[PDB]
Amino acid sequence: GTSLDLLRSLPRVSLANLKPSPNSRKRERRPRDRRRGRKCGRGHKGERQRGTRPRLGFEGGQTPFYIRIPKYGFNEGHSFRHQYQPLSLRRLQYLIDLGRVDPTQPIDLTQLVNGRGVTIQPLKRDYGVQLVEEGADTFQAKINIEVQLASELAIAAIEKNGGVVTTAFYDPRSLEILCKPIPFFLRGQPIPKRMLPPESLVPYYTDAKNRGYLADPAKFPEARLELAMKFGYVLPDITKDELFRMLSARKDPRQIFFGLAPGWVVNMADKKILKPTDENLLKYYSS
Amino acid sequence: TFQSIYSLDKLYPESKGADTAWKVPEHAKQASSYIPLDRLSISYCRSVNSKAEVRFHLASADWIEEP
Amino acid sequence: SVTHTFHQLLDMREPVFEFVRPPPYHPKQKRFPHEQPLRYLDRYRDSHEPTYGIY
Amino acid sequence: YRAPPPPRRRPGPHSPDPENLLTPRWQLTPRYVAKQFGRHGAISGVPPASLWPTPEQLRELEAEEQEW
Amino acid sequence: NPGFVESVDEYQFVERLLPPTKIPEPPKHKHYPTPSGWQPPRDPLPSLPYFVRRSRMHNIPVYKEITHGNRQMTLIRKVEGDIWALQKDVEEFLSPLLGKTPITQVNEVTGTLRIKGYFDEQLKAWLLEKGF
Amino acid sequence: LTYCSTRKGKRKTVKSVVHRFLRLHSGLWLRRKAGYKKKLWKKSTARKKRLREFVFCSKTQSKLLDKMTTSFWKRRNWYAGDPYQMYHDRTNLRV
Ligand SMILES: [Mg+2]
Ligand SMILES: [Mg+2]
Ligand SMILES: [Mg+2]
Repeated sequence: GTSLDLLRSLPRVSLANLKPSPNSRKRERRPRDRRRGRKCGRGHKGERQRGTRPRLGFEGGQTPFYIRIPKYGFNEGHSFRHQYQPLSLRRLQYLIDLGRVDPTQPIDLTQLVNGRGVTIQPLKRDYGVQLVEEGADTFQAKINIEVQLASELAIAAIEKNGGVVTTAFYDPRSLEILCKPIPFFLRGQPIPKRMLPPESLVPYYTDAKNRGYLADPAKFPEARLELAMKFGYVLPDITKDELFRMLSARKDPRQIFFGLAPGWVVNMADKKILKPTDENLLKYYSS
Repeated sequence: TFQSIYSLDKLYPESKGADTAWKVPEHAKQASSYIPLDRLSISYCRSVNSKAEVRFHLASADWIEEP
Repeated sequence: SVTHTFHQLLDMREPVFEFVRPPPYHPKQKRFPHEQPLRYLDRYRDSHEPTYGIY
Repeated sequence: YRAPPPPRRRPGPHSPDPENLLTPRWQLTPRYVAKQFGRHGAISGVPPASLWPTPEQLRELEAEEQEW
Repeated sequence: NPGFVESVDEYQFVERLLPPTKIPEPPKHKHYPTPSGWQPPRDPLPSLPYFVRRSRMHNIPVYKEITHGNRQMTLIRKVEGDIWALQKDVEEFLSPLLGKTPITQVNEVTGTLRIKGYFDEQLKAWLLEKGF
Repeated sequence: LTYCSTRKGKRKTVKSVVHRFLRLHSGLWLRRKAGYKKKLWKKSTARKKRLREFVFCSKTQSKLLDKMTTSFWKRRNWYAGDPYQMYHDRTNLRV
């Protein structure tokens, strides 16, 4: 624009002409002068001028406020409670529209992470993502998605458009590998197995109404229909759909990645995969 | 495809069919007083709460028994 | 019979009225409600269902 | 003048000297040997069979799994 | 005999896992606006003196901001050309709503415009009409 | 408190605060009432009801409690089934 024309007229830019942005630096004040010297802002002789006032929270000898209030367990066990990041249907629809997630293929945590759709902190006790009903009315996509937790209304929205949603469990060690797979391959170790849910979480993941990954497949057809009746839509049949194979794809309950089995080694340097030939090893991984 | 002792086939042997879960349940048109959607007319008004209205002609409607 | 009068001969849809009381009075909201119970936050909310913002 | 060559990271697998007293200990573990294969594939020279657990290690892994 | 067998066929799944470094360009849609609400810039470009560019995420750069805990503002950021012309248009567009001329700041060095009060939704719709 | 620790050079949390108060992400703090388990036989029915409640803290108390805890206790927590999910935010507040 016109600004660059000004440069042509003005003298050369050099190390003798530099200037900071105005107001970017304040002035630091030393106690030399009369305004800021003498008593130097500390007051008259006492404990505070000399520099030895009591600590924060001390009230002069009466029992302090933060210790006269009774103890109660608001934060008991906080470091052991499980955490799930929320993913709303507004956010999911937004991501598909801009092309940062590919709806043709199945969607799992790895694909969500790779598109910056979600940020996962395993060291802060994140165990995965839960689908949230907000934005359900305007969801107009057909997809295959796997999440750790789901809500009643969120499941309805996905399926009404002819899609599949399922709930799956990952352990702390597996979750770290899932989010950042490439650094694991650089280590040179075999892929580990996936542990089953703790005892308390077994009822949730073996229940059809939750779309669990360990529930009886025979009972799914009944559950899907009842949602259609309750929320007033017609249950579509996906077997007719051309993409039935994609929508039906599901991984083994002891598998982390779709096309890879426990016990394999990924040699990324020369694009090869190594498999063990020992019966004891094969039996261990397959169990 | 990899399979393990905990694969759904082994855990639930009877329902080994590939499409057992995605089949539309047969019948049930008489289940829980199935309300035919086509008969009803549904309109959404943005009245905050987004109101919904359902209207149908009582006498003409035949799914409900006359008495 | 009033429904019939509005329909048959007046030939218009009948209106329905309801008795509405004025909204309850609450003092102005404070950033720090000292020595007030947890319920204080409920008095000033409009919707009862959770929201998730950018997430 | 002419500037000197740009600094470059040394390429290729790294095998520290075991006898030297001042070599850091962490570089002498089996984990470090495994990393070399992961970064550099076959050029490392690490016997691929070593990556998997040995039979004595396998028994310990299985024993712990049953316990917990 | 070695204990490992090497296969090259299954590496395709590994290739899927690789993450990208560049933001993908949005995909073409038959019907706009897109279900979420996104709408691409119109073609041909507007002929106004000032041009407003989009962010790396392909959104209109209008932001809500606050300071001191009680001062509410809105910001239009990536302006090229004559920033002063844009100020005149914004004052005319917003003046009837407020009942007074809005208070604004113009930063020529950073090419941004700052307005007192929250007017992000109206400005976003206003800019789309002009087709930036 | 410890402004600069020997081993890490960081501030330290006062753990007697963490055992007595709850912090909502907006900046409010919750507590109980002193004496809510003591000599209940000599307290009236209205007095006992007041004691059972959860109560908020003043501005000066909130300021002091913030200095005595580190940032980790001030983050966003996404607990499934949280019973305080609806109290972490403010609505219709002009201030
Ligand atoms: Mg100084
Ligand atoms: Mg986080
Ligand atoms: Mg008091």
